[PDB]
Amino acid sequence: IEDHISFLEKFINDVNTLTAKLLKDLQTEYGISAEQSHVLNMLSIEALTVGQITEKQGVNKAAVSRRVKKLLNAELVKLEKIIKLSNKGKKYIKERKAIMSHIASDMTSDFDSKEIEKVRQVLEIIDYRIQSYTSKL
Amino acid sequence: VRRIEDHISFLEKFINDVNTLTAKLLKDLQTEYGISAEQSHVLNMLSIEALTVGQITEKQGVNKAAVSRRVKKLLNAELVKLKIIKLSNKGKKYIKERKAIMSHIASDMTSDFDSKEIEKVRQVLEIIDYRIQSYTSKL
Ligand SMILES: O=C(O)c1ccccc1O
Ligand SMILES: O=C(O)c1ccccc1O
Ligand SMILES: O=C(O)c1ccccc1O
Ligand SMILES: O=C(O)c1ccccc1O
Ligand SMILES: O=C(O)c1ccccc1O
Ligand SMILES: O=C(O)c1ccccc1O
Ligand SMILES: O=C(O)c1ccccc1O
Ligand SMILES: O=C(O)c1ccccc1O
Ligand SMILES: C[As](C)(=O)[O-]
Repeated sequence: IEDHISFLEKFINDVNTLTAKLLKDLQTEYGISAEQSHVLNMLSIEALTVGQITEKQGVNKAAVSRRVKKLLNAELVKLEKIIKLSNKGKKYIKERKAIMSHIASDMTSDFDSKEIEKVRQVLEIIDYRIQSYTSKL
Repeated sequence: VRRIEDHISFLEKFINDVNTLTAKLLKDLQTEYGISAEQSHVLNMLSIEALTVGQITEKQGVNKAAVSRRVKKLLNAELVKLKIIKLSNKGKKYIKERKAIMSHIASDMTSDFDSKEIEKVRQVLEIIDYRIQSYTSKL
């Protein structure tokens, strides 16, 4: 019970740690931090307002506005307030994906996609539930 | 041809949501112990196995200025007993409470799944974690 949660946390830190490493060059080449990168990542799924990003990240709305403002000054993001990636933000995400995809696909090339979709399903239901507790108090 | 990007995205959205929920569930407790979430993360590490500033900076990742300064503020708050580094009564107490809360919720969100379903999820995550390590050690 406790070891599962403990495992998930080591798993989360290891994923984040490898990602930070795999993406550091790219981020510096663009002059952005990991948090701005992470917002760029959220926006590649779809355009969002500062409010939705706040909800997703869980932080203070102004810490998000701060990242977004830096992103606009860097022109990696454009307005209408609906935020969406700009052409520069799009190039960034394509390189981020190219990188992340390369490693992931090599790392999972032997996975049985029939077995895996059952795992994805359990994780989608868990994510659903996570977002709901979050939704409330 | 390349839907892997969608799986990675999901995994990232999932990790993101777990962090968001964890921070919210643990904010009041971290406050009662007069510590922040970043300090909480670090204490979560030492409950695993006692360590030093070398190991910590690596696993942590990019930390080259105020990561050693967060170690300091732990001693002052009496959460790290020392070479080695262990949790103090205060430090172990916090982590115990932290585990309680996390487990209660991890149990509720999971009790209806079948053990077979969960064990297979654990197996996939474990091997991804094994390969991440068997990776984040080469270069
Ligand atoms: O059982 C687990 O360790 C586990 C870990 C992460 C996500 C779902 C899970 O069942
Ligand atoms: O870094 C770890 O080994 C770790 C382990 C469990 C929970 C959080 C963590 O950062
Ligand atoms: O840029 C990201 O989306 C990111 C995610 C996890 C860890 C480090 C990072 O830069
Ligand atoms: O840590 C934050 O305040 C933050 C804010 C926006 C996006 C990613 C983040 O980590
Ligand atoms: O069936 C798979 O592809 C699989 C992959 C990793 C771990 C356990 C598994 O069954
Ligand atoms: O997308 C998946 O099927 C998946 C499965 C296990 C772990 C992370 C994942 O994204
Ligand atoms: O939508 C999110 O909250 C999200 C978070 C992390 C990575 C990709 C994402 O779409
Ligand atoms: O406080 C923690 O140990 C923690 C861990 C993961 C995500 C957010 C957090 O606050
Ligand atoms: C941590 As930043 C450079 O996105 O304000």
